[PDB]
Amino acid sequence: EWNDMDLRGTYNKHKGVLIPPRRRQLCFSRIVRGPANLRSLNEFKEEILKGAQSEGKFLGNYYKEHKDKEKALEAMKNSFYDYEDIIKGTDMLTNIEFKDIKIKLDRLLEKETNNTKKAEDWWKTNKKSIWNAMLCGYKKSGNKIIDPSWCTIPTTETPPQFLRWIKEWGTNVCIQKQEHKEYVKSKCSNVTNLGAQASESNNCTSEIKKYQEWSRKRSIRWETISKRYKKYKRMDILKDVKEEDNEKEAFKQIKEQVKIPAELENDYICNKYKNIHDVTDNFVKKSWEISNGVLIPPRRKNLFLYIDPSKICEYKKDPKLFKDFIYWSAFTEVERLKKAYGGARAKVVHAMKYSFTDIGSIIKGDDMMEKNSSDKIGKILGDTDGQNEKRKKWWDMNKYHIWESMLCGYREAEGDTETNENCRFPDIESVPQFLRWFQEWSENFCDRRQKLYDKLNSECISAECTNGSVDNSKCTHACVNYKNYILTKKTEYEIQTNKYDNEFKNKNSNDKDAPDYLKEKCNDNKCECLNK
Repeated sequence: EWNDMDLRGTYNKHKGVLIPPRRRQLCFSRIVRGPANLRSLNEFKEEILKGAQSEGKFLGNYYKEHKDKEKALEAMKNSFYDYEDIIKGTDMLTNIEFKDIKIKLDRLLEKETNNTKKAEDWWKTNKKSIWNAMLCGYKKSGNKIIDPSWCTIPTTETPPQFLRWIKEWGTNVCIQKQEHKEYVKSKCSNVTNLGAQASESNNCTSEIKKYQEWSRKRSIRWETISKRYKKYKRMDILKDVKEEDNEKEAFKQIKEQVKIPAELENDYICNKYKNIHDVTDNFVKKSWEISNGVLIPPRRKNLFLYIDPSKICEYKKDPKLFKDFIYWSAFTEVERLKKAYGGARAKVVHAMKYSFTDIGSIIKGDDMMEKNSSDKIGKILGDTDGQNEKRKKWWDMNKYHIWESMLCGYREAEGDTETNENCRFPDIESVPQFLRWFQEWSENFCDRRQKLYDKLNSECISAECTNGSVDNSKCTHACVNYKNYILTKKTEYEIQTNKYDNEFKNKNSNDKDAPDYLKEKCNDNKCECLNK
């Protein structure tokens, strides 16, 4: 069982270090001490080799318990990586006098004040010695890396000091968390299939509650583990005076798979942007021109997608680079989309939200306004009209990565601005595909609608007109905006009339009526300007 309280009491130094659940049971063959006064130099070298020899015998039988290859390799690397840190470190650990007494005996026996450094060579006199001993035996006893007429793994280079402990700590938490995720997926996997009642779900609900309490205990001490970790990175000691998930909430909270039966009754993430290091046309303030009666989408007319036919063969030869190139295409947006819009928070945030939904629509493979892009996509993948779950989830993870990338850039721009915008993605962007059609149509109505009444004050209604022809023209040329808005309303009526022709009323005409669809779609009085 988890001996956290017992470990804290026995350790007595108040550092929240908890061993994994598997690191409490071992073959009870080690004795506190063997011979009392039988002391000889080379013999106790063999004794620590015997310890290494003992380290060759627990994991030999323990390997058969976890027959999984990935789990076996993880456990074996952890076993042969943890123990060498204490012996190789030659520093203070959670041990009373075991290394201290032997080092005392070493400096007392060999020579005075001139053998400690050579004692370090003792480790390199025996760290490689243990590896060569196992090479003599056959490979049947222990599976290794498959080689021609040979089965061994390459020697692992010793990590630098202060880096080994975090690697041992890091691999420990990952294995435990993946084991418990495997347990939570194994238990209560299917609930909606004849399990809507609370009878059979009780055990898995209790398991989820226990796991949540686990995460609550694990969240608190990690910062304390980070607390001593931050204070132990002292550099330049000689001084005058001593001195995939989104955030941590994913770790504390449970995975969304339990959300179905859950119905009510320091900056390393941004550094990847550095790792992805290594065009403007002014299409937002342009003058709208009528051409063939079809409005040109400003968001889609200047799509940043240029496919080079010279590297089509590399799409079949080395796709793996091109995938990163696809990520580099996202990098184009993080060097193009952010700078183009402006500085106003709300308009810019809705701007790139609409840009991302438009590019996702373009890469949904359902709209066929472009021929070359559709043909190239069919050649590369041969997708279907709308049956692309993998492509949809791919766009979803690109959207999540681009949103996480935008957060660091906007946050880094200012130093004291308040984060009014939500760090995570609101559910409003998760609306269905005809809902995002409705969003695109609705976003162009009440903005300039509200702007229209603002222009009334700026007009010259106070000044009067008399004597036939007007005396001023600057206050009368602005009246063409009403006719332009009427033309926009007419083209929106034409497009919506065309919208009915898409389905043709074969089946599933509409989820609900449009008069209530427009008003109930908004949340907490958000449709005030929409057809008011």
